[PDB]
Amino acid sequence: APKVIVFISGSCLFGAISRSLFKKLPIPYTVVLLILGAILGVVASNVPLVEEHTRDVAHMDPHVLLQIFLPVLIFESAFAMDVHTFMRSFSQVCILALFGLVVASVLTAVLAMNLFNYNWNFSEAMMFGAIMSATDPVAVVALLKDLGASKQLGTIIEGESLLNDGCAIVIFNVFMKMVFFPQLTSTVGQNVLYFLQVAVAGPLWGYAVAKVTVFFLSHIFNDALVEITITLAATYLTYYIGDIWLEVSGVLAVVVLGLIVNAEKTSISPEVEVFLHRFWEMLAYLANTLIFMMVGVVVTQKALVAVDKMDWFYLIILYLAITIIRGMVISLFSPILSRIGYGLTWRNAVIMTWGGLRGAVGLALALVVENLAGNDVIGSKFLFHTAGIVVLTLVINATTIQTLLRILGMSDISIPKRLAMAGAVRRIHEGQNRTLNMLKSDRFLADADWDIATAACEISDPYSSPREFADMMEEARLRMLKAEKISYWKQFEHGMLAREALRLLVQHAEVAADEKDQFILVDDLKKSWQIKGIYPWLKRKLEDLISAFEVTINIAIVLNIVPIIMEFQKIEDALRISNYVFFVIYAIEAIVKILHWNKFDAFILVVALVFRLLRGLRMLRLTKALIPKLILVVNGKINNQLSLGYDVGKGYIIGEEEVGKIIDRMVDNKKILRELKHISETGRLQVVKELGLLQREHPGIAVSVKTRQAIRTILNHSRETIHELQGAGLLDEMEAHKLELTVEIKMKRLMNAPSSIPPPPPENLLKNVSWLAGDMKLIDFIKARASLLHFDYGEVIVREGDESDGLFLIVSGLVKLYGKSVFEDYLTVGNVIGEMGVLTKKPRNATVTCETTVQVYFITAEDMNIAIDTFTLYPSLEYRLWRVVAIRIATPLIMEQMAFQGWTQEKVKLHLERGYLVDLAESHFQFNIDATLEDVILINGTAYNAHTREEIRSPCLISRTVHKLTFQYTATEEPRLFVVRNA
Amino acid sequence: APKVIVFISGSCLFGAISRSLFKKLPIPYTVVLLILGAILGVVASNVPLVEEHTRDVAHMDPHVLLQIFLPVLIFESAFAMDVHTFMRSFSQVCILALFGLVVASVLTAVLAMNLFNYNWNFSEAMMFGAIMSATDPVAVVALLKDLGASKQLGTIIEGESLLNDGCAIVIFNVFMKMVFFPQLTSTVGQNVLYFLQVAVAGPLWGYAVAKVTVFFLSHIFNDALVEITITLAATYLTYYIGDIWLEVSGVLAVVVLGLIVNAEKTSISPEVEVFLHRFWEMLAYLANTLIFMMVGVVVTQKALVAVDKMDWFYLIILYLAITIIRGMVISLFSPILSRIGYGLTWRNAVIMTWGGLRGAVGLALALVVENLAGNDVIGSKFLFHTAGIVVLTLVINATTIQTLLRILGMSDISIPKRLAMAGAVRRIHEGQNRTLNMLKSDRFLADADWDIATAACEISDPYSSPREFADMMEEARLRMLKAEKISYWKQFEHGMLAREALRLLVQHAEVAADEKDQFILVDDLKKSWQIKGIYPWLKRKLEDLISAFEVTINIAIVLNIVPIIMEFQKIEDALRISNYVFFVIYAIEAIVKILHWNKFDAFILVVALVFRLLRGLRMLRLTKALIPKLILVVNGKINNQLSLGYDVGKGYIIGEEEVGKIIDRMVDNKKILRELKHISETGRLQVVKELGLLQREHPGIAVSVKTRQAIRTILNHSRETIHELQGAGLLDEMEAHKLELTVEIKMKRLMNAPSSIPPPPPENLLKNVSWLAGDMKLIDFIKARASLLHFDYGEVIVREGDESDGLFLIVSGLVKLYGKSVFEDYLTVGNVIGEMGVLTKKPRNATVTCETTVQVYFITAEDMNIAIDTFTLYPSLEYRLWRVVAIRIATPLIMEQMAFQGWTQEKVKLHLERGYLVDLAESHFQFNIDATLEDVILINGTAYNAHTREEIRSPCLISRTVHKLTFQYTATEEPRLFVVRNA
Repeated sequence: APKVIVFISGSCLFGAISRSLFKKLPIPYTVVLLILGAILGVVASNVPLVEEHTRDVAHMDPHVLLQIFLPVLIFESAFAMDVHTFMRSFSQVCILALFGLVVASVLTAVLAMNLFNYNWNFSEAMMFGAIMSATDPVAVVALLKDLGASKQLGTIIEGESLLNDGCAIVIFNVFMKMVFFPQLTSTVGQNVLYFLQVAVAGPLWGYAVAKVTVFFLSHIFNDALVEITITLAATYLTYYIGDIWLEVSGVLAVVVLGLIVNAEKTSISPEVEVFLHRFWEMLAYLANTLIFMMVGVVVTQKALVAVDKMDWFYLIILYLAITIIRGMVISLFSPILSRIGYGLTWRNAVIMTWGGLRGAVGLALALVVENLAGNDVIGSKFLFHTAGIVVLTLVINATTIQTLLRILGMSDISIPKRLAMAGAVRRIHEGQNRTLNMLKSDRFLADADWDIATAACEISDPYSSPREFADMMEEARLRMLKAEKISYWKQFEHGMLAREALRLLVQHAEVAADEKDQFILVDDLKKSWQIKGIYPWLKRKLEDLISAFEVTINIAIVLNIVPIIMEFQKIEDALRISNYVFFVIYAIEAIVKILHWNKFDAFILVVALVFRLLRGLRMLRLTKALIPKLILVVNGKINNQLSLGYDVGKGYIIGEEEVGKIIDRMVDNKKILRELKHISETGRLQVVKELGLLQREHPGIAVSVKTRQAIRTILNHSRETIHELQGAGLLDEMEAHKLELTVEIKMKRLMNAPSSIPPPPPENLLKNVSWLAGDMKLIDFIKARASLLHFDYGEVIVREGDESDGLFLIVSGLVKLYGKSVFEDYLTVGNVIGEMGVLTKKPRNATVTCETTVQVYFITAEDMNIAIDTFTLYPSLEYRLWRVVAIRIATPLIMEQMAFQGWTQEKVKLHLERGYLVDLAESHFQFNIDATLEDVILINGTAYNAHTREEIRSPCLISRTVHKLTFQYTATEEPRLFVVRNA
Repeated sequence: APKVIVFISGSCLFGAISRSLFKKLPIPYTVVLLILGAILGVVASNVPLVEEHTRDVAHMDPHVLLQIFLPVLIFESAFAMDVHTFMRSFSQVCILALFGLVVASVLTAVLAMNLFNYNWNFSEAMMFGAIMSATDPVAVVALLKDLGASKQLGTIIEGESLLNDGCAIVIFNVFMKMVFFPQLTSTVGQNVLYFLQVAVAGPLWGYAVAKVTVFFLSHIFNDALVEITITLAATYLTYYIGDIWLEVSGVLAVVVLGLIVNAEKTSISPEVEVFLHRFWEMLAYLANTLIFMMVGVVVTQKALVAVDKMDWFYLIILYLAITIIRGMVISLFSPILSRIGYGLTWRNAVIMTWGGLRGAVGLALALVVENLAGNDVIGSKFLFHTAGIVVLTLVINATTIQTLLRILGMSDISIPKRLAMAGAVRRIHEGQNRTLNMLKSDRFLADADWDIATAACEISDPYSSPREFADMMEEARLRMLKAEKISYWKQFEHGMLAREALRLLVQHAEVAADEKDQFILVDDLKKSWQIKGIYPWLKRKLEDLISAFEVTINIAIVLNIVPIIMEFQKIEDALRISNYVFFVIYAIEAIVKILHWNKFDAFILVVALVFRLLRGLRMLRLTKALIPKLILVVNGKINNQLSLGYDVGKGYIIGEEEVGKIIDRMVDNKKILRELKHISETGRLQVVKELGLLQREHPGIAVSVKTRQAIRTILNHSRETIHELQGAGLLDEMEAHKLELTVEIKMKRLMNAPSSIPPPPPENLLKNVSWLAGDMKLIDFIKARASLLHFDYGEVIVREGDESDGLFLIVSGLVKLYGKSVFEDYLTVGNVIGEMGVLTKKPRNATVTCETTVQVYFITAEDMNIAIDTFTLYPSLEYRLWRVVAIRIATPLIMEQMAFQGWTQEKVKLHLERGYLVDLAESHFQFNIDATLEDVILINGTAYNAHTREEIRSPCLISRTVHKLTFQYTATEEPRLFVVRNA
C-alpha cells in the first residue's frame, strides 16, 4: 500500500481547493498551501496514522527530491519563455543574473555572519545566500504580461529569474559539497578543473542532448505521444546523466535544453506544442504544490522546535536586509544596464526590486539542507528562515506589487487600446442585439425566457493656419501607423507573415509612433535582413575549402573508430590484428588512388608504413567527412536569418501597399496625401531594392526560402479548401481529418527541407514561366527561338520611347524601371518585361537600367507574333498571355474598390485567378451582364454600355449600374474583358 | 540517486524508438518492447550495473505496481469510450463481458487442471483463467474505427474489453485472496456479504466520487490545471480509498468513474477536454511501455529458469485452446446476442473471436502472481504462460486480424465514400493548380524551384418505361438521403445541432438508405423525443408530495447529525448535554409552530418528550430537506433527455427545409418531385405537431431548453464576431483572447443553468414580442387594450374567408393552420397570427383550429390601427411590424435563390436582419439601386423597373438587371421595399 498516492492526491486536491477558493483574494495560493501543510503537519504530530502518511512521504531523501522536482521546474521555466525577447536582451539578463546573484550571495553571506548569533563560517553562509538569492516570480510575470505596456520588463524578469535559479542551484551545489558531503583537500588545478567542468560542461551537455532531441523530434510524424514522451524523457535523462553519471551541472543542462527546445519549436507539430505547453505548466503546478505542502509539513514537524524570538527578529531584519540588498544591487548595476539598448528606468528598477518572489526552488534547497544536516540545528534554522521569508515575500511582495504597479502608472490602459476594446464591445453589443432580434422571430424558440437570456449575454467592457496644418499632419501620421499595424495583423492572421516578422514590424511601428515626426523607417528595418556576420565568411571559406567508394572508406573509419577507444588479452588481440592489417593497408591505398586532400591521405599511409598514426588518420577522415555537414549547418543558420529578413521585408512591402490603398478615405488634405504617399513609395522602393540585392548575394538560399514559402502557401490554401469542403457538408469529419493529417505531415516534412536549394539553370527558369506552363511543343519553340543576352552594370537595356521589340525574362541580376507613367520599380529574377508592349503593340512605358550584372532572355517580337499565329488550341498562347497581363492590370482596380471590405491582396488575387477572359469573337461582339457574373473588368479597348448611355475607355471595373456591354470593332484595339462568375 | 528515473526514461526512449521504427511493419511495438526487455534483462543478468538498475525498478512490490498502473489503464479505457454508443448497446456488452468472462474462466480453469502437469487446484486454476480471459484490444479497435462500416462493432469490442478487464481483475482479486494472502475460514453469510460488498459497493463508490468530481468540475472557470489535477487526483484517490480503506472493488469504481466523467464531458472546458484526452492517452502509453519492459525483464530474469519443452507444448496448445474457447463462448451466446437490436453476424463473431488481444492488464496480474508466489514455481509458470500468450496473441492475432478484415469484406470502401473522397481530391487539385498559377505571377516568389514545390504539394487519393420510372424514383430517393445527410452535417458544423443529434439523424438516414423504398420516417425518429418513462411519474408524484427559519432548522439538523455518529467520557458529556437539551426542545417546538409535514414534526417532538427518537427526527428532517433536490435531479434528467429530443426535431425540420429548397435542381421528373415533396411535407408537419405537444407536456423544462439554446446561439455568434474582429485586424490577439475567455466563461456558466425555468406569465410573453421590444408607452397601450380569450379543444378560432379582425399572440396551447394558399402549419406559444392581415387589410389566408386548450390575446384591428396612428417615432410601429413580416416573407425568396452557394437558413436570416425598409415617402416614390445595395426584395405592391421595361407585381427578389425602381401610387397598396447594404 503506497501512501505516496494518498499524500500526492491529497496535495493535489488541497491545491485545487486553494486555487478555486482564493481567486478573488489577492493572497497567493502557495502561502495558504503552506498553511494547510502546517495544519497537516501538526495533525500528523498528534495523530499516528497521518504521522505514518506524512512520515513516509514528507521525510523524503534529498537526492530523489532534487532529481524528481528540479528538472520539471527548471524545464518549465525555460519552456515558458518567449525565447526571442530573451535572446534580444540576453546581455542585460545574463550580466544582471550572474553578477547580481554572486554579489547578492556574498552580501547575504556576510550579512548572516555579522548578524546571526549562530557561529556560521563563510561556506555555510554562502550556502545560505545561494538559497536566499534564488527568486521565482510567476505572479509578477503574469501581472506584467497582462497589463499592456512594459512587456519587455516581464521577459527581463523571467529570464533573470531562470538564470538566477540555475546558477543559484549551481553555487548551492558547490558550497554543499564544500560543507556537507565531502570535506576533501585538492590542489588549485583540480579546483579550476572542477569549476571549468561544471560551468562549461553544463551548457555543452545540455546543447548536445538538445540537438539530439530536436533532430529526433523533427523526423517524427503522426504520433503525438512519442513527441511528449521524448520531451519528458530527454529532460529527465539530461538532468540525471549530467548530475550523476558526470559531474556536469545538471540544472544548466536542463536550462540550455529547455531554451533550445523552446527556440526550435517549429520541429514539433502545433497540437503537440499546445499540449506540451499545457502539460509542462501542469507538471510544474504539481511540483510546486507538492513542494509547498511538504515544506509546510516538515517546517512544522521538525524546524519549529528550535525557533526563538531572536530568530523571529532575525527573520524580519533579514527580509528587510535582502530587499535592501537586491535594491542596491539593481541600483549599482543601473548604469551598465542602461548602457544596453533597453535601459531600465527607475520604475522598472523598482518593479524588479520588489518583484523578487522567493519560491519552490529555494524551498527545495532548504529541504535538502534540513535533511542533510541531520540532528544538527543548522538545517532547522535554514528551513525556518527560508520558509518564513517565502511566506513574507509571497504575502507582502504580491499584494504590494499589485498596489505599486497601480501606483507607478505602469498599470494604466493606453488610449488606442481603450478605443479598440470599446469599439469591439460596441460591435459585440450590436451583434447580440441582432441575434436577439432574429431569435425572437423564430418559430421554435419563440417562448424562451428572454430577460434571462439578455442578462446571460452581456459582454461588458473590461476597462469600464499653420498650427492646425501640423495638427492634421500629426494626426495623419498616427492614423497611417495605426493602419499599418492593422495591415500587419491582417497579414499574420491569414497565414502570410511569420510570428517574429509580425513582432518586429509592430515594435518598429510602436516605436515610430512615439517620436515627433518619424514614420516606420527603412534603416531600422534593414537590421532584420542584415545577413552580414561570421556566417557568410564561414560559408565562403568552406566552399573554397571543398572546391560509393568514399562511403566505404567512411564506413571503414567509423568501424575503426572503436579500436582507438580500445587501445587508449593476447596483447589486445595482437593489437586488433595489427588494426585489421592497417585497415587492409588503407583499403589497398584507396585502390591505388583509384588506379592536397589525397596528399594528406598519402602522408597518412606513409606514416602507417613507417597508434598516433591511427589517431591522425581517423581525425583526418572525420574532418573530411564533417566539413560538408558544417557547410549544411552554416547554410541552415543563414537560411534561418534570411527567412526572417525576407518575411519582414514582405510584410513591410505588402503593408505599405495596403496603407497606400486605404489612404484615400482616411486623410483628406491633398498636400498631406501627396507627402505621405511620397514617403510610402520611397520606403517601398528602397526595401524592394535591398531585397533584390539580398537575393543576389546568396542565390541558392534565396531560392530555398522562396520554395519553402511557396510550399507553405499552397499547403495553407489546401488546408482552407479542406476546411471549406468539410464546412459545406460534402466531406465528413473523419475523411477531412485524414486529409488534414496528410497536409500536416507534408508541412512537417517541409520544415526539414534542404536549406540551400541549388539555383535552376536559365532553361529551367524559361520552362516555368506562368504563360508558358505546359505545352511542350511551345516550350521547345520558345527555347529554339530564345536568345540569352548579357548586360553589365549601368548599361541601359530598354529605352522609354522606342518601339516594343521583345520580351526580357530576367534570369540573373536586378534591374530598375524608371518610367513616366513617375513610375519606379525594381524587377528581379523570373520577371518578364514587355508583355504588354508585345501584346498591345504600343510604344513602351518605362526604361530599364541594370543595377547589377543582368542576364535576360530576348524573345523577339516577330518570334512571339508567329508564336501567337502558330498555337491556337483551346488554351491558346494569346489567351494565356492576355490572362497573365489581365490579372496584373486588374489587381489594383479590385484592390482599390474592395479593400474597404477587409480583403487582402492575396485574397484579391485568388478571387481574380478563378476568372477567365471571354471569347468576344463568339457572341456578336456584345456581352450581357446577368446575375451570374460577379466582377467584370475591361482590360483593353473602348466600350459602350446598355442603351449607349455613355462610353468607358479605360482599365476600369464595370459598375453594377451597367447591364449590357456592346463592343465596337476597329483595328489596333481588339478588346479584352475579364469576368468572375459567382464562386 | 534514483535509478527509477533511469529505467523509466530509458523505457520511454525505447518505447519511442519502437514506435518510430516500426510504423510501416504490421508487427506491433509492444512485442518488440518485450523483446527489448528480454535483451535488457539478459544484459542485466550479466552486467552488475544494469543488474542494480533493473533490480531496484523491475523487482517492484506488487501492491504499489497495481496501485500505480491499474488506475491509469482502467481510466483511459473507460475515458476512450464513445459512451453513447456504449450505452445504446449496454445489454450485449454487459451480458457478453460478464457471462463470457466467467464461463471462459471456468473453461480455462478446468483446461489447466486437465491439461497441465502441475498439480494446480481449482482456486489457482481459476486465478489462471482470470488472468487469461482479460483481453486488451487497441490495434483491432483502431483498425475497426478507421475502416468505415461496422462502426458499432468497434464500440462493442471496446466496451466488452473494458468490462472484461474490470470484472477479470475483480475475480482475480477474489481468487488471489483465496490462494495467497489469507487462507481464512468463514461462514456463508460473510461470504455472500463479501460478494455483495465487492460487486455492489464498487460501482456505488465509483458513482459517488464521480458525481462529486463532476459537481466540482462544473463549478470551475478559467483554469485548466485545476481540472486536470482534479481528474488525476480523483482517479487515484478513488482507486486507493476503494481498494485499501474499504474492501470495495477499486477497478469497478474507476470504471464507473471514467464512464460517468466521459458521459458528463460538458462540465469540462473544450480545451481541457482535448488536453485530458491526449493526457490520458499519453499516461496509458507510458503505463503500457513500463509494464511491457518490466515484464520482459522479469520473464527473462526469473521466469525462464524453469521452462521446459513440455511447458512450450502447453503454451501453443493452451493458445489454440483459449482461442477455441472464446470462439465457442461467442457462438453459444450468439442467439441471445442476436435477439438484441444489434445482432452479431458471423463476420462480426469471427472478428470478435480473433480480436481478443491479451495485454498489459494480464501481464500485470501475472507480475503480481509471480512476485506473490515467492520462490515457488507457480508464479514462474504463470508469468511464462501469460507472457508467451501475450506474444502469440499480439503477433498472430494482429497480423491475421488485418488480413482477416481484408478477407471477410468488412474493409472494403463504400461507393459514396469513394465518390466523396475522389471529388474532394479533385477540389484540392484544382485549388493547388490555382494557387500555383497565382504564385508563379508574384513579384517576390517568381524564382522558386517550382518542380520541387509541385512535387511537395500532391494530395493524392488515399483510396487510389415503368422500369426506368422506378429507377429514377430510387435514384431520387438516395439523392434526397445524401442531400439530407449533407444538411445534417452542415447544421452540426455551424453550431446548431448537437453531436448526438447529428449521430442519430445520420444513422437514421443511413438505415433508411438500405431498404427498398423507405425514407427517414417519423415513427423511428419519435423515440428520440419519447420523454415517457419513470421520470415524469417521479416528477409528478414529487410535485404532488410538496404541494429563513427552515434554513435555521436545517442547519441545526446538520449540526446534530454528528452526535448520531458519536452515540452509535462523563457518559458522552451527559449525552451531549441531553442532545443540546433536545435541540433547544426542537427550537421551542419550531417557535410554537411559528406561533402532515408539521404533524410528523409534532409526533417527533412528542416522542422526544416521551436515541432512536433522534434518529427518526434527523431522518425526517433529511427527507424533508432532500425531497426538492430529488425533484431538481429528476428535472435535470428530463431536461437532458428533452434537449436531445428537441435537437433531433430541429435538425430534422431544418434539414427537410434545406432538402425541399434544393429539390428543384436535383430531381428532374415532375411526378417524382411532387410525390417526394409530399412525403417531406408530411414528415415536417408530423414532427412539428409532436414537438408542439411535447412542449405542452412539460412547459417549464421546454422553456429552460429553449432559453439554453437561445443563450448558446447568441454566445456562438458573439464568438464569431470576436473572430471576425480578429481577422480584420481591429483587435489584437490578447484583447480578443480576453473576450473569448469571457464568452467561454459564460458558456460554462450556461452549462450549470437551472434545469426548469418557470414559464412566464402571459403579460411577460406580451412584453417580449419582437415588434414590440422596448417602447414602454406602446407596451402599456397594448396591455391596456389587450384581451385574453380562452379556447378549448376543436373550436375554430379563425375562418379562412372572413375579414382580418385582429392579432392572436398564442400564450398557451397548440393550434393548426389549415389553408388553401394546401398550406398546413402548427403554430405554438409565442407566435402571432394575422400580422399580414392586419397590416395589408386583406381577408385572411388560413383557418386556425385548436389542437389543445389554447389561450390567445385578441389585439383588435381598431386598437392596432390607432396604435399605428399614435406611435410615429423614428422606429415606428408601422416600420417594426412591416420589418417583422418583411423578414418573414423574404427568407424563402433569399433562401430559394441563394441556397446553391451553401448558405443555411440561419445565415440567411442573419443576413436579412441587417437590412432595413427604406422610407419610400422620401425619395419621390422612386428608388435607384446603386452598387451599395446587395439584395433588394420587394415586399408588397406593384412595381415598374428601369425605363419602364416591364412590371413586377409579386413578392420577389429584384434581379441584377434592374437599375432603377419607379413606384406607382394608388389606394390599398402603399408598397414596401427591403434592402441590404453591402456588409
